[PDB]
Amino acid sequence: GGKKKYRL
Amino acid sequence: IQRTPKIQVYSRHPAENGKSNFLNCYVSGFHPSDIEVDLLKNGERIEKVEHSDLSFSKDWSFYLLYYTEFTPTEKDEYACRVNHVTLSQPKIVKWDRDM
Amino acid sequence: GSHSMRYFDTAMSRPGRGEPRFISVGYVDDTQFVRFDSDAASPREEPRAPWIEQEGPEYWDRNTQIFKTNTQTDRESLRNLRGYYNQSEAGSHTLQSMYGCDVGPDGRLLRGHNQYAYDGKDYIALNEDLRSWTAADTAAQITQRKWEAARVAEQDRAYLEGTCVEWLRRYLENGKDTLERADPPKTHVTHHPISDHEATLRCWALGFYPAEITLTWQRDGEDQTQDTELVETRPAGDRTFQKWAAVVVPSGEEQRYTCHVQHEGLPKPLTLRWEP
Repeated sequence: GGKKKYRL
Repeated sequence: IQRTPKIQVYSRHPAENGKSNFLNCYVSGFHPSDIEVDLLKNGERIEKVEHSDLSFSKDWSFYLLYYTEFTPTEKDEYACRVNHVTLSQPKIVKWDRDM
Repeated sequence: GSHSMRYFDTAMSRPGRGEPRFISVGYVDDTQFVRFDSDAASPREEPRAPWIEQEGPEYWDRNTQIFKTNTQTDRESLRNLRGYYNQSEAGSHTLQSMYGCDVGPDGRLLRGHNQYAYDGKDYIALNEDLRSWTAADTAAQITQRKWEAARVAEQDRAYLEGTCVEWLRRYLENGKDTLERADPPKTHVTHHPISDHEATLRCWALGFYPAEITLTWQRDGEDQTQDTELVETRPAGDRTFQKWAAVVVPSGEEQRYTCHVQHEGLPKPLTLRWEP
């Protein structure tokens, strides 16, 4: 399952 | 940064004139991901050509595999033609059955 | 340890040719199982492995949303990255990421990963402690300050230690016939004369899985690292890989050379030589 990503 | 593609042309299974096989062109070690690859049969590009989904290695350079079914013969010459921003002119690597 | 799950994301801007393209490919070891591409006519998370197909409708929708939202997040990141580098809005750029976990034979977390590269250079990475960061330059330090403040590492950590490990454990059980099967390489040595003085001995490894392998040549029991031409392991297209190591030898001395093959699908390592 994918991961929630955060804005750089 | 810019890294130029390493190019390998080969068959899925050992080459046997008259038997259906798969012609592969594996391009790797390149960056950025923009690349155009053609599989050639006696100079003309082959239309039914597919490829893997873009991915990359641990050092961040990309890799893609282009393939097509083909039945090798003694006369027919095969090759892969690659263009990338790091290349002045398209590079052509000929399929050698012992590589 | 024996297995890993990893997602490889590439986001690339293309000024004047639409929004940045985002593609995310998922893998269990050397087996791709999913793909998401913002350029697909109808972007959705789709199977690329038979064993992921049984997952219900809910699984596909939840992951399709994650990748749709990751597309916007990466697009916003690329915008920010241009500013951090005082870059023109005319150039094209690439944001890449790799995240996943490694589990041992008992399925216990060996280690987590969450790193990024901007235009091919390492940018920022979550350290092995799954608590702190390593920034490559002053631009990455801006990302670090924001992540430290939003407590992002805590979120990645819960994913790497919980969700990631659990899906890997589930995937491994569902695809046990292939994921847990190592296929040994079929090996042989060829010989191609170059001149009256030398010939090439090429040691072949074909049909093996996983990709990890070691092919070496020894002359008289001595490793020939400086003299061996080794090609990069390449996909055959049937899930297996191929590779060869070659050495130029003086004619008449072929029997002084031995090819050594190490692969996890082999009980004991192999030693081959040219058989005229």
